[PDB]
Amino acid sequence: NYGRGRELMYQLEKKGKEIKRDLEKILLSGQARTDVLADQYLTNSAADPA
Amino acid sequence: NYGRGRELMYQLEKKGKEIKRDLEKILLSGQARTDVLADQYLTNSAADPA
Repeated sequence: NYGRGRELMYQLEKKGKEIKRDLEKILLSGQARTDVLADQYLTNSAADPA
Repeated sequence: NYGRGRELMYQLEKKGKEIKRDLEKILLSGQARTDVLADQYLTNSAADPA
């Protein structure tokens, strides 16, 4: 290529930066937590192994 | 009284020994576990909010 080296190493670095920008956007968002707590302590009942 | 002491330390030891005679029987009486936790052990949050 004309203005770069290998395409694997180039695109890899781009993803290394994009993942940090995505993390910043995620922490500073309003998304709600999602999990399968499923009747935890106070009668955990083995965390509902079902 | 005859043989007996002050009648308070006397009865205490009588019951202090019976507590062991009961433990030996409880651990072999084949009873069933009973508690109001409702399988809420692996939670470390609360037995049950209710």
